[PDB]
Amino acid sequence: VVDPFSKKDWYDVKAPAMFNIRNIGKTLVTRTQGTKIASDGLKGRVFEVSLADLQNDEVAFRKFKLITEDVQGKNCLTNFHGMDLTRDKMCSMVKKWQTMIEAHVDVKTTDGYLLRLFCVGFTKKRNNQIRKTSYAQHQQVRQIRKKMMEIMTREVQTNDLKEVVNKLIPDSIGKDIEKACQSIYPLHDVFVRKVKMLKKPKFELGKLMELHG
Amino acid sequence: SLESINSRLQLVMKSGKYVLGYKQSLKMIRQGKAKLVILANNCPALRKSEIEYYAMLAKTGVHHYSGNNIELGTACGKYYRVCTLSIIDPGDSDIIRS
Amino acid sequence: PGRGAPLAKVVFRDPYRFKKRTELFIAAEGIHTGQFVYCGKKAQLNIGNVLPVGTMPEGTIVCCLEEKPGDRGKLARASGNYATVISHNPETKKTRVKLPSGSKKVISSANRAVVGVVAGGGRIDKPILKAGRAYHKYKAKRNCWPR
Amino acid sequence: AKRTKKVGIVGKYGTRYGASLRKMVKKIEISQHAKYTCSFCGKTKMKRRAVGIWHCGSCMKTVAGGAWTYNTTSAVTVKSAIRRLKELKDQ
Amino acid sequence: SLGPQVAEGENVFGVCHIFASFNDTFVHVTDLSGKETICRVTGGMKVKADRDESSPYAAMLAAQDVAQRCKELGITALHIKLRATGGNRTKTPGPGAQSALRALARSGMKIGRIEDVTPIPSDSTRRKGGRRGRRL
Amino acid sequence: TKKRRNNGRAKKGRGHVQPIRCTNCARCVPKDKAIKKFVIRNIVEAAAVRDISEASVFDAYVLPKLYVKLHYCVSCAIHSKVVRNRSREARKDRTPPPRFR
RNA sequence: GAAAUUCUUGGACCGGCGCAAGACGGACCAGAGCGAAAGCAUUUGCCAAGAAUGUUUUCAUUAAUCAAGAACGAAAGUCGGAGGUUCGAAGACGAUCAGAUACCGUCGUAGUUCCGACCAUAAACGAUGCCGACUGGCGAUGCGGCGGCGUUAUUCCCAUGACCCG
Ligand SMILES: [Mg+2]
Ligand SMILES: [Mg+2]
Ligand SMILES: [Mg+2]
Ligand SMILES: [Mg+2]
Ligand SMILES: [Mg+2]
Ligand SMILES: [Mg+2]
Ligand SMILES: [Mg+2]
Ligand SMILES: [Mg+2]
Ligand SMILES: [Mg+2]
Ligand SMILES: [Mg+2]
Ligand SMILES: [Zn+2]
Ligand SMILES: [Zn+2]
Repeated sequence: VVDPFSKKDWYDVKAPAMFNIRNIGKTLVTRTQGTKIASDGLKGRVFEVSLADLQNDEVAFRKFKLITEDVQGKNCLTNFHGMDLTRDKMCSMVKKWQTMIEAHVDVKTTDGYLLRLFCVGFTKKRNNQIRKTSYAQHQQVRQIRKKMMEIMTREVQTNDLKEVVNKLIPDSIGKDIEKACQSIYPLHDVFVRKVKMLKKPKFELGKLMELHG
Repeated sequence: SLESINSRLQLVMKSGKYVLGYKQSLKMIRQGKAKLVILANNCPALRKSEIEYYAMLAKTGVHHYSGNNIELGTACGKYYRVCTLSIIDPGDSDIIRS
Repeated sequence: PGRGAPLAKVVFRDPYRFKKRTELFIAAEGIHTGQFVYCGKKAQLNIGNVLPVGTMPEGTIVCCLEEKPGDRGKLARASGNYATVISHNPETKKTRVKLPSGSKKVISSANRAVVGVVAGGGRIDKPILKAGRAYHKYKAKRNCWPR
Repeated sequence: AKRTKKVGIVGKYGTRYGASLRKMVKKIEISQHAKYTCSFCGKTKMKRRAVGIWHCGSCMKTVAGGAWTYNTTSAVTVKSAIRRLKELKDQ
Repeated sequence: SLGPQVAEGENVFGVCHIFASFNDTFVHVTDLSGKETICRVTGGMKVKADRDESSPYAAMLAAQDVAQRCKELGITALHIKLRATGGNRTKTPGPGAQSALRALARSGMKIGRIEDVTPIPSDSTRRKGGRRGRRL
Repeated sequence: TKKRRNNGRAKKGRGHVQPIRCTNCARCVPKDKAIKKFVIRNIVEAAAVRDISEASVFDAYVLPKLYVKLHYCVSCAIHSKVVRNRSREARKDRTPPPRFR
């Protein structure tokens, strides 16, 4: 017989400080009424935020995910949790009469998160090509996923979590594999399709705050 | 890279000098002749940590094979079992470099 | 084989007096003779070790659980059975587990359990086609066989 | 010079005990008296002194194993799932 | 029912979930987490005939009520997650979609981003029905 | 008598393929026997994109699409009137049907 | 088609976070490849085998087809062991029908999966035995090989990759 929506407070959620826009939106929590804590039932919340509403002029077919970790009061602070690829894009990129290449590898950064990274690469039809197939071999595939496993670890073993984001806001890896695999067989549609965090470290409090200035 | 272990020991049994056993290769470590010592993964725990002290005193590499000493018997071609292989003279093999 | 499950002699270094306490256990599957069995709460996780219920992860096959945080072993200790740890709960300090009957039960996450199934499995086969070979079975423990 | 043509070991019973009770048992009569290879030495293992209590005789090293074999069916997929949870916390 | 914001400065976002079967149609408006909900109404609550549980007019009679229950609480913009039945079963969103999206966009909201969240399996199990299949 | 040269399918040099279920029915058809349509489709047809593009926030937000790969059996593929039987002399023309309407 | 048996204020259905378990590997996948036939699609590794082409190497008819006698042989089915998600013969039930012990709908054992012993049957179909040549063309597609204008990257270019014409 009572409306329970006046028993709530709206909070805000922020981003780390290598992006542009800080605000994401508002998320209501119950008051701390007796035992249950409004910081507690809000802290474990995940925000699916597309990158073109986090930047000014970048692509829109990439998404990030941001959990919450700490309560400041009308302020949640967020950390990187993973990256997704839109079903618009991936299904608008897989088409017949071309060859699909996938890969996946695990890596631990210098402070430790156990990132799992996936990838994909499609072969490109040439300019004057009249042969319809444009298939690859199998030894040229295995000599391609050897390079993608060499590169994701090589770009990741020697830095922290703050700088691989700056190596994922552009397409700097897909550019690199496209130009270090153009020698064997010319591929055009290269992405890292999912980055997943496995095992987060100890909750040190102000490495985040360093990520908020 | 098991093929770079088994195919070399194929050549060593024809080419150069080998000594198999324990009492015979502790005489042959003590007398300053051995150059490479192989152990299988069921030499119990101890003589594993004793051969690594004679070879501590002679500066000789000790390699650990993957399987047991039945596989190591077959890999040496013979029909019995063997725990401790010691290679003195390779001859025409390149086992010492890997 | 008074009853049909194998035991184990485990000898501990007792840190109070100068003496060696002996014990007994129920042998899990694949125990050597000469095998350093550790025992405690900071104990690493392999077979023979015995460590509390609250720390092991989910879906781990255990045996000889204590229904109460200490009573020196009362569950799932027969020839070839195993309980499974289902979940946890950080507040109220409890932990669910499924028994070999099929039922489920809530146990406080402070008791102890060895890791691994009970050695001696597959006993219910080999039908006793003889009669007095069940007779030498129940000449042991007790007297109720000729129903 | 074979002389039994199917009954094998269980030919010691005879006309007794039925038929598929002398066929369900041939395997679980053969596979307890056999001499396995050890894990530390060679080929002297048939002395199951009792149920679940397999025993050597050159290495002199008793193993508390299965009740009719050396290994069971379940406890090998168990030892693999225990080594999996053991390296799944550390990596 | 409270609001801390200013109108034209920003747009307060929520998010909906447009479930669209061949016989029933959900609309479930939640928040950015999805964990916290706002309102939920089905097609089946409004029409007393189970053969048109999912008529297109039966989504309009509930979508107008959702945007009517939400304007009292202060939401201007929405994200959209569209969702079929999914799985090994069919994957075509039914007819209760393209007249319920227009039905609330016409009813005065600020439509944001549009995507698909249909649960496509990598490798299906076996669909219910025989090798000769449901014949009739 | 024998009516088609290949027996309605593409099994020329294998001896065996794997089965694939339909969508409307569940009839099991091997893959190279099936009739595979490929349906791309917008989420609005013609007249609601005017009323999306007006009530949107962004500047001419491009709408997405809905990429679905279908299958059909025979008697669904004919009872739903995708294919029609043809005369014997106009069976052989295997060019796809035209793309005007 | 239209409904009901069925679940549900001890909170079902939907939304989010997690977690177990056992199967199946789409979209990429084509009148393409391999294998004696049945048959074979997640990554990575090890063990040996085999076609075609290249060959101014080798031995010098050692070959062809095959009564008796042998190896393999999808599914289903049987006796054992583990493992039991989903489907699901038999079965019960709700409608439909003059009647349905049937198609339709909810639940569901035996089975479907794994290792070990068996059974040897299919529209096992290209409904066309195996070796041998011989007698018209026209475009294609796939491995190995032989040349060639030219673009493309490596840049520092013979040579290796990608197209193109034989
Ligand atoms: Mg006829
Ligand atoms: Mg066939
Ligand atoms: Mg796949
Ligand atoms: Mg014959
Ligand atoms: Mg069976
Ligand atoms: Mg069933
Ligand atoms: Mg009937
Ligand atoms: Mg079967
Ligand atoms: Mg069989
Ligand atoms: Mg023949
Ligand atoms: Zn033995
Ligand atoms: Zn059909």
